[PDB]
Amino acid sequence: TVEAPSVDARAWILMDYASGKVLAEGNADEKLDPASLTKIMTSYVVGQALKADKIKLTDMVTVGKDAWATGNPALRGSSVMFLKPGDQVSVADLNKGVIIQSGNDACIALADYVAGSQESFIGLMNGYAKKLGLTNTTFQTVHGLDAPGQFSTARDMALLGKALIHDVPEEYAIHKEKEFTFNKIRQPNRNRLLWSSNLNVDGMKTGTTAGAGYNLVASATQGDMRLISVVLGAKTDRIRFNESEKLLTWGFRFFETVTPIKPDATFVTQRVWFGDKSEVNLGAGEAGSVTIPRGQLKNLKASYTLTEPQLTAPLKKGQVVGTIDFQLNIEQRPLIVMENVEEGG
Repeated sequence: TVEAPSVDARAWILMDYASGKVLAEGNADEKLDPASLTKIMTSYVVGQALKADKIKLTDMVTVGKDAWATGNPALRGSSVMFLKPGDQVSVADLNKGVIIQSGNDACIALADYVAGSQESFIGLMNGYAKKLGLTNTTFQTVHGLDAPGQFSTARDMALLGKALIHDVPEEYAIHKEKEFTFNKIRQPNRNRLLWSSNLNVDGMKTGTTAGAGYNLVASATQGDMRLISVVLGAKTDRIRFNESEKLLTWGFRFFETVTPIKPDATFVTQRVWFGDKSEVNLGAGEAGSVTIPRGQLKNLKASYTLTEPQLTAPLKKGQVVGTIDFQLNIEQRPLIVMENVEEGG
C-alpha cells in the first residue's frame, strides 16, 4: 500500500503506460459525456489512415458544406478553424486543427476525406473502440459535440490514450504542440499542463461537457516511466488541471515500473506433445512490465499456472496457454507461447 490521493472530481484514473497497472481510481467505470475527448479517437482513426498510407500529410482536402456553421447548424458556437465550402486544406493542417485546436469543422472535413462520410467514420471509431476493449464507450459524432447516446468512462479514456501513444505515435507527437498557425493566425493548445514546470506533460486532450464539468486526459514522463491520468467532471478549469497534476505527481513520486520478463524473453520452457519440436518457449510477450512501490524490486518474483497440464501441438505464437502472476514479498498476465509448433508428420 501507498495511500491514494483524494481527488475532487466526478471520476478519475491513474494508469501506468507500460504495465497497464491502475494506480488510483474513483468511479472509473461510470458512463459520462466525453465531449471533446472524443477527438482522441478521431485522431486515432486519422493516425491509422496515415500509418497505413491511405492518406498523406500533404494531400489537399476539399471542404464540404457540412464543415461550416452556415451549412451545418451543429457547429454554431463551437471551436472551429473557420473553414468554408470549396476551401482546399492540407491533411496536415486539418490534423493540427483537430489535435491542437480541437476544431470541430476540421473533424468533419477529415472524416469525409478519410471515410467518405461522417457516419462511415463514426463506424471506424466504434470499430476501434471494440477492438481496444472500450467496453463502456460509444461514439455518435466525429467531434464529440452533444449527441443522444454518446458516452465513455475514465477507464476507457485511459485505455484509448494508451493506444494512441502506442499504436500511432506520430499522431500522438502532435498533441504536445503548444501552437500552430493557420490563415496567418496562431492557435493555442488549451492543454495548460504542457506549460507545467513540475511535470514533463506531453498530451493529450481537454474537454468540457454540457453541465458535468471539465475533463482532461493527460500523459507525462519521468525517467523511463510514463503515466496517463484522466479526470472527468471537475467543477472548475483550475481543479481539472490541478487534480490531474496531483495524480501524475503522486504516481511518479511513489512508484516505479520494472520489466522482469522482457518481450522476446523465455520465462519457462515446456515439453510439447506430438509436435515438430519437442519443447516450446513460453513468455509474457509485451505484457511483462509491472508497477511496484519504489525500492521493492528486490522483493519481487514471478509465477505461473500452466492450465492444461499438458501441451499438445499444434501451438501458435501468441496463443495463450496459461497465466503469469506477479508476487511481492499483485498483478496477472497471460503466459503465452512464443513460437509456433505444428503437428508432427
